Amino acid sequence: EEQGNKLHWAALLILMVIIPTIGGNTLVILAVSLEKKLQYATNYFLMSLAVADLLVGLFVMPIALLTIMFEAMWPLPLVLCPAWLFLDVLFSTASIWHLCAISVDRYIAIKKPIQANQYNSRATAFIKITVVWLISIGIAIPVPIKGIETNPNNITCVLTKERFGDFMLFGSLAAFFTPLAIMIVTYFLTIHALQKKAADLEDNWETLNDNLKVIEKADNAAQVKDALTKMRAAALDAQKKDFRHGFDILVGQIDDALKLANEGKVKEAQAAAEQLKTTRNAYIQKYLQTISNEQRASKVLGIVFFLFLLMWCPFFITNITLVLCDSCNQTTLQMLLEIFVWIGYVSSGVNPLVYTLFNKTFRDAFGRYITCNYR
Ligand SMILES: CN1C[C@H](C(=O)N[C@]2(C)O[C@@]3(O)[C@@H]4CCCN4C(=O)[C@H](Cc4ccccc4)N3C2=O)C=C2c3cccc4[nH]cc(c34)C[C@H]21
Ligand SMILES: CC(C)CCC[C@@H](C)[C@H]1CC[C@H]2[C@@H]3CC=C4C[C@@H](O)CC[C@]4(C)[C@H]3CC[C@]12C
Ligand SMILES: CCCCCCCC/C=C\CCCCCCCC(=O)O
Ligand SMILES: *C(=O)CCCCCCCCCCCCCCC
Repeated sequence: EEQGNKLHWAALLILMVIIPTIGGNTLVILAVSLEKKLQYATNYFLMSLAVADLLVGLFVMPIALLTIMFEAMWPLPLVLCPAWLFLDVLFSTASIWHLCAISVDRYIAIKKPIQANQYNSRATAFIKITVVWLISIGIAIPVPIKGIETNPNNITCVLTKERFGDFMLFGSLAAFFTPLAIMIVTYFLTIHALQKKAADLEDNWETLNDNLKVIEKADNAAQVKDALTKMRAAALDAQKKDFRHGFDILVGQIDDALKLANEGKVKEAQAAAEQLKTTRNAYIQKYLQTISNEQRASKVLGIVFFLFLLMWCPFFITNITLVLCDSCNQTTLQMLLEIFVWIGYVSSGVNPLVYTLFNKTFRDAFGRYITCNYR
């Protein structure tokens, strides 16, 4: 039997996988480099991810077409065979752990809204980036250390089940199933943190509005004195420079209205509280817009990161199946793995572009670069 010719697959993968990978990732790299409105610590996570995915498109994917266009034999020098396999595992592991790091960072941005400093966040982002790259080297390093065996002076550039079986098993657990478990946990932690944030907002909004109704109905000075002291210790619950002054206005306004209540002026205190209703609306509507934006961004990150992990699932499941199952047809599972490697390349390839397309400023940058603007 003869398989035939598979050049049509090679041409299809250049147009629909390699070109979009190199194209989409350079656009993300250009946006973070040229647009000053995007030069923030959180986007350096995206740039590193885009660099890793761009390096797959230029150095891993074109070398991966050779097995499709030619035979099983390696045409390039012997030294470049473990080097290509190493870069393949390195850059593909980096793209999975970057999303894991972006997810944990985004959860921290919700759980810890304050304590954010521009200079300190840059250092913190670079530290987390470095850790992700060191994690990726550690998972990819067993390939060149173990090496690939050759009488013939030519080798077949593929990891065998006899030599790399355990690497394929524990490498998959470390590169995919460990960041997947972390991302599942952070998903439910983010769902809990966003509900708690909303529940505390209503808790303070109700306490503010209910004590204000006591003042508008008050007849004596004692009714105002007690209802205003409750708002004094509850004003710091919604706030904690912008938050330090945010509470300071209302805390000062309550103290000024309590001064009138101490004096005995009931009408003057009631007037100060009704003029305070326009001040509480300005902070409630602002904090209500912040939670809606956090929830919208988390829903976007969720679907995009889930579709990424879903496209890597066929490769890592079949991988473990070929290793653990001995009764399974090895020929059919190898044929499926060849397709699943390419579905994974698509997944990492278009991953940063798809995500950044939901940010209007990033989407506006891409629209300028496709017509070669660069401002
Ligand atoms: C996409 N990339 C592909 C790359 C790879 O398989 N490259 C070869 C060259 O292609 C195969 O898939 C081919 C396709 C046809 C049959 N093949 C095999 O049988 C064996 C896999 C295998 C070996 C032993 C036992 C079971 C399966 N292949 C190979 O060695 C390694 C990866 C990887 C392995 C382990 C951890 C990882 N993290 C990230 C990654 C990764 C990135 C990830
Ligand atoms: C046949 C294969 C090997 C070559 C494929 C050519 C690739 C590298 C080409 C084809 C179209 C190209 C893109 C066309 C448009 C732009 C907009 C420009 O502002 C920045 C670069 C960018 C994003 C290009 C980068 C390189 C690109 C992806
Ligand atoms: C998707 C059906 C193609 C499978 C036909 C079998 C031929 C095997 C030869 C090369 C495998 C490359 C095909 C992988 C393309 C899928 C990637 C994608 O989703 O864009
Ligand atoms: C600036 O105005 C943007 C650049 C415009 C696009 C240039 C087109 C380059 C063509 C190269 C594609 C080669 C691969 C073909 C597919 C098989």
